[PDB]
Amino acid sequence: MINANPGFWNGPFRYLRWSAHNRPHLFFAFAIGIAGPVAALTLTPLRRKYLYPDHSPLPQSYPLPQRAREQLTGFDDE
Amino acid sequence: INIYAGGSAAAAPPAGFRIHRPATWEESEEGALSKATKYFLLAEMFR
Repeated sequence: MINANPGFWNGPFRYLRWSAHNRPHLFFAFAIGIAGPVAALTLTPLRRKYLYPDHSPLPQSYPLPQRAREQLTGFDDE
Repeated sequence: INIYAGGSAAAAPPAGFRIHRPATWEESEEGALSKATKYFLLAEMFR
């Protein structure tokens, strides 16, 4: 018919133009969904190197020291 | 001038009666992103 499918394997770019013209509701959904994982893979190390690094983690619990006990004084009874 | 067989010079079709052709997605003088924006932001609706 007037604007049928030319096939992804018979010209990718021509298929992408056809889809943006006749089926935007899928094309821009694919573009949205591909723009996240791909940018996360590619842009993240740039942001870590040049803009700012990754934050130091939060405590999450009492930070029990990795040592042995020390004998103290002060504040005793009496 | 002309002799007609089961017809007339009135019933002869208008000169341009044959509509040109439906345009396809190619031969569209409006880029895909323009009509995409009008498709997703509902232009004529807001108007």
